[PDB]
Parts: sequence; structure tokens; C-alpha cells
Amino acid sequence: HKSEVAHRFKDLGEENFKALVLIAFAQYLQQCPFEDHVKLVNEVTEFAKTCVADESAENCDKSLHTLFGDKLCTVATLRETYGEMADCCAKQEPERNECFLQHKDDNPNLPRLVRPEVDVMCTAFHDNEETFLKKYLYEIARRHPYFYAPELLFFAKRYKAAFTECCQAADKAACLLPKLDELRDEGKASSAKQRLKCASLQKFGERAFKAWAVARLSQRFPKAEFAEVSKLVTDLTKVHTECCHGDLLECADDRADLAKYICENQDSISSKLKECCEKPLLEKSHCIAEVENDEMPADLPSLAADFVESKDVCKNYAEAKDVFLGMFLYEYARRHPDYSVVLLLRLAKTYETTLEKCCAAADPHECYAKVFDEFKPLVEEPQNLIKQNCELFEQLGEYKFQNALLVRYTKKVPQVSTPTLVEVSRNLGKVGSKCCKHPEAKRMPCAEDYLSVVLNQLCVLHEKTPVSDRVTKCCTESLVNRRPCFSALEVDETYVPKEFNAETFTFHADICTLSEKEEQIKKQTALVELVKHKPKATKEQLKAVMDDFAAFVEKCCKADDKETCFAEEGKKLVAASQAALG
Ligand SMILES: COc1ccc2c(c1)c(CC(=O)O)c(C)n2C(=O)c1ccc(Cl)cc1
Ligand SMILES: CCCC1C(=O)N2C(N(C)C)=Nc3ccc(C)cc3N2C1=O
Ligand SMILES: CCCCCCCCCCCCCC(=O)O
Ligand SMILES: CCCCCCCCCCCCCC(=O)O
Ligand SMILES: CCCCCCCCCCCCCC(=O)O
Ligand SMILES: CCCCCCCCCCCCCC(=O)O
Repeated sequence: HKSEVAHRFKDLGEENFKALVLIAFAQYLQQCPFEDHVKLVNEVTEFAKTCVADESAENCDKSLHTLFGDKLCTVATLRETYGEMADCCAKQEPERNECFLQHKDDNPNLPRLVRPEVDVMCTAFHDNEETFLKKYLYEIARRHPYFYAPELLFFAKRYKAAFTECCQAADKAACLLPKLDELRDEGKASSAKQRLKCASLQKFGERAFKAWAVARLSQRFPKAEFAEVSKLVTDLTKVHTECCHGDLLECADDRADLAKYICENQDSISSKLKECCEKPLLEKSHCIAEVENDEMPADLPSLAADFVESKDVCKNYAEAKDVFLGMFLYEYARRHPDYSVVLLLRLAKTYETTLEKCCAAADPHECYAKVFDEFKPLVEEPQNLIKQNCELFEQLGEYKFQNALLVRYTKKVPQVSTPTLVEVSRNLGKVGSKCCKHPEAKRMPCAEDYLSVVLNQLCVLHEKTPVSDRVTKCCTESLVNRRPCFSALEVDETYVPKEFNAETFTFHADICTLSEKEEQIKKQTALVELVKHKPKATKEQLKAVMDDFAAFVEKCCKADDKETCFAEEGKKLVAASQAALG
């Protein structure tokens, strides 16, 4: 109302207010030490309390942007540490805020964060829960300047819960570790999806963004009217535009307004939004963004009715193309929660290409009469890959499934560096152990969101260190043709085998003491190298070599004088295997 800081403070609550202020500062002043931020927070919090006590106290009338910028310009070493950014302090609002946004470095040069020993973490956690948690909230935020603050807050709390539970455990490590690994992975995926989405908005434009959103929103909210979904797509697009620009405040408010709109009109949107709408102001957006799909209306007609058999098809389409196509998408998506979003777009594109040709023909109705037959092969392709790949993962385990993929992709793109192939294959492998668990009706949507991040990360690296035109093609292809393009890659006939290197296939006893994740990544690295040396080797030949090796290890690790063994048999294996592969 009269004082914005006061209002925010009352809504958020002291604890959340302080966490968010800390994050907001760490994202702009990525170089200042922890103690410096803690002091700014205390000062802002104290200031906020004065305003809560008296909305009319000095400066309490100033906007959050102005107050925020004034404090930022207080930093004494602003110029010495941030050089150019200091000049922003000479500008007036709103140029000042815009100037700050431009200097936020999406990827600073900070040391990697090393995970301490379980006991040290747990002890630090017990001795000062507050500074332990705020210390890492700081380290994470400064490293991910665009990570939406509230979401980061949500991760912190999941972190607190892991220590609280695990540090009291009998086997602290057995409890805590797997929790941290899951948190990290989920944290990495959330950050990558945010980056991906904003980058895509820049490349493909608003149209492609609206299409993706209509489809997505129709699956989750199948009972909502097309106009409401359109309303929602419109606002959602503004929201992502604002949020991508980087202004935390603008973004936060846009999201809040949308979640309230949605909660007020919930009975006309979805019946699954009950819980989400009762939760705290700070948790609404997040919750609704993850809400499960509502049940689709039981009495829904046939699409062929309004889109294939109708006589006004071309007349309606011409009158407002995107609207008509949007309607098609809406109708198709809410009937297919089991389809991935990208598949729905492929169907809409197909239907669009068809109407463009057909509506410019003598007898339209006859020209587009069998379009739904066009859809079949589009739908079946992804489905079959899912079946085939999940069956194979059922037989082999996560580890051996990862090796099968390793062989498969190394043969397809032999130019990619070995470490890159190992990482991508391992991740593809996890997508398999995470999605094949769901029933068929939920597999495709699952593979899509996970595969989208893996595929983009793969493309980012390669972009830096280009190595294959084919990968580059798939990487710069339409957002809808991406995964299909990679699926289409065929074995590389060109590739001339990498010459033999003794060292590369010589192993020592140190392999026996390595941890599981360590041994695997080591055997898997030799495997890629094996394939790059003998790309014409069949599955059979390769399978027999991996068996000798398998034995080789188990044998030498369970026998006196390891060193000699791995050096004596190393000769035999490498010699024998080389002969079996010619
Ligand atoms: C409901 O609104 C959207 C809009 C775009 C989305 C998503 C959700 C999700 C998440 C979800 O599937 O719900 C992902 C992964 N999007 C993209 O990758 C993407 C695609 C095209 C463009 Cl132009 C920009 C971004
Ligand atoms: C993944 C679910 C699709 C999806 C969804 O339901 N969303 C939603 N609402 C409330 C409809 N509001 C948003 C607010 C912020 C973000 C970052 C994303 C969404 N938005 C989506 O992207
Ligand atoms: C979001 C930060 C919450 C603070 C919880 C402390 C636990 C984080 C320690 C893990 C940092 C090492 C990075 C890693 O997991 O590899
Ligand atoms: C300088 C004090 C301002 C602190 C900035 C944080 C205020 C934003 C409120 C967040 C509201 C959550 C909205 C949502 O995403 O659901
Ligand atoms: C308000 C409705 C907006 C949606 C318009 C429907 C367009 C769907 C056609 C498929 C577009 C795929 C995007 C692309 O490849 O550029
Ligand atoms: C040309 C020398 C070939 C000998 C080296 C063989 C290395 C293959 C690695 C075996 C990986 C299989 C993994 C496993 O045993 O589970």
C-alpha cells in the first residue's frame, strides 16, 4: 500500500524476507564475501521493521527497486571490485536497474563447490544451523544469478530437511549422501530448464512459445474452456518474457498475480488446484506449476468432427489461422495427456502444412480428408522407441544399459570426445531408470522433460567445441525436429579407427579400491575407447571381450599380489582380444 517494503515483509514473514534479500544480493554482487551480504541483509531487515512499525517513517515510501539500488550503490569497493557496474550508480531509476541487469554474469569464474565429509557437514549443521544454511544459499545463488529466488528458497528447505533427518541417523552417510546427490541433480535440471526456456524464447519466438504452452496447459487443465487457456497462455507468455529479462521483482509479482487469478477461477480451470491455492503466498506459483493433470471430460466428441469432416474448416482457418490451429492443439492435447508436448506440435505442424496446401485446392474437403492417417506414423515412432528402450533396460540393469547406449552412440558419432560420450550416455541411462518405472501412459511425457535438458546440455558443449556437422545439424534444427534428428543418426562409415594405444588398455590394481561410480566410469571409458579403435566390431565380439575383461578384474581383485596379476593377464587379454577383433 503506502510502503512496499512493509507490505512485502508482512506477506513473506521475517524468515523468508531475509532469505530472499540474501539471495537477491548474492545474485548481483557475486564477488562480495559472505559476511558482507549478511550485514546488508540485517540492515535491510532492520529498515523493513521500522516501516512495519510506521508506514510513514523516512524512505518507507520508496519503491523496492529504488531502495534496492540505493543500498547496492552503498558498497564502497563497488568500482574497485566490479569496475563498470559502479557506473550504473550514476544513472537514475529505471536506467539504473536496467544497467544492473546487464552486468549480472550468467556464469562467473568461481571455484567449484566441494562437498565436505558427512561428519564435518553434520557437525557444522548442529553448531550453527543458520549460518550453515545461509552460507550455502549464498554460494549457490552467486553461481546461478538467474535462478528464480523463491525456487532456490524451496531447495534450501529440502536441504535443511535432509540434514535434520540424516545427521541424527545411525549411518549418517547412508542417509545423507543419496539425498544430496538427488538434490544436486534436481537442482541442476531446474536451472538448466530455466536457461533452456529463455534461450528458446529468443530463438524460436513467441508463436512457438504460445504453441508449446497451449499444448502443455491443455493436458493439465483439460476441463478449462479454450478461452481461459488462451487467457492463461497470454499471461504466461508475458511472465516468461519478464522473468527471462532477469528482474526478480517484476518476475515475482507477475507470477503472484497469475497464481491468484488462477486460484480465484479454479473451479473453472482444474479440480486439482485445491491444495496449491491454500498454501502460503510464497509457494503458490511453484505448486501450481507442478500440479497433476485433472481428469479429462468423459463426454468429449471426436476431433474429426470439427477438424476433418466439417465443411467450414478452410473458412474458419483462413479467418484466424493461429486461433484455429490453437484450437486444434487444445482439443488434441487435452485428450492426450500421454503425448509429449513436442509430439503434439509435430501433429499441429502436419495439420498446418496440410491445410495450407489443401485450402488452395479445387475441392479442399477431399484434399485434407485423410490427414489423421498422417498422424499415425508420427505418434508411433516415439512410442516404439520407448518400448524398445524400456524393454532393453528391463533386461540389463542401469549400468549395463548405459554400456549398450555407449556402444550405440560411440558408433554413431566417433568424433565426440570420450568423456563427453560417457557423461551423455550415463545421463540417458538414468532417464531410462527414472521413466521406465511409470506406466505406459506416462512414459513419453517423462522422457521428454528429462531428454530435453540432456539434449540441450549436449548441444551446448558441442557448440563450444564443434566436432561433427551432423550433431550441429540436429542441434540447430527446429525444437520439434531435435530429438528425431538425433534418433536418425546412423553409424559413421567415414570414421577411420583410432590407432592402438597400449596405455589406454592397461589397468592396475588401483581399480579394485575405487568406489563403484568410479570403477564404472573407468571401465566405461575403456569401452568407448575400445569402440573407437575397432568400430566394425559386432555386439557379439564386443560382448565376449567385455566378458573376458569382466572376469579379468573379478579374478585379479580377489587374488594375492594384485599388481602382477593385472600386469600379467593384462598382456593376455589385450593380446587375445586384439586377435578376436582382427
Ligand atoms: C506452459 O508454458 C511452457 C512454455 C514453454 C516450455 C514449457 C512450458 C516447458 C515445461 C513444460 O513442459 O511444461 C518447457 C521445457 N518449455 C520449452 O522448452 C520451450 C519451448 C519453446 C519455446 Cl519458444 C520456449 C521454451
Ligand atoms: C510445468 C508445468 C507447465 C506450467 C504451468 O502449469 N505453469 C503455471 N501455471 C500456474 C499454469 N505458471 C507458471 C509460473 C512460473 C513458471 C516458471 C512456469 C509456469 N507454468 C508452466 O510453465
Ligand atoms: C541450497 C543450499 C542449501 C544448503 C545446504 C547445505 C548442503 C550443500 C552442500 C553440497 C555442496 C557440494 C555440491 C555438491 O552437492 O556436489
Ligand atoms: C527488497 C525486498 C524485496 C524482496 C524481493 C522478494 C519479493 C518477491 C515476493 C515473492 C512472491 C512469490 C510469488 C510466486 O512466485 O508465487
Ligand atoms: C493462441 C494460439 C497460438 C498457437 C498457434 C498454433 C501454432 C502451432 C503450429 C506448430 C508450431 C511449432 C513451432 C515451430 O516449429 O515454429
Ligand atoms: C584392445 C584391447 C581390448 C581390451 C580392453 C577391454 C576393455 C573393455 C572394458 C569392459 C567394460 C565392460 C564393463 C563391465 O565389465 O561391466
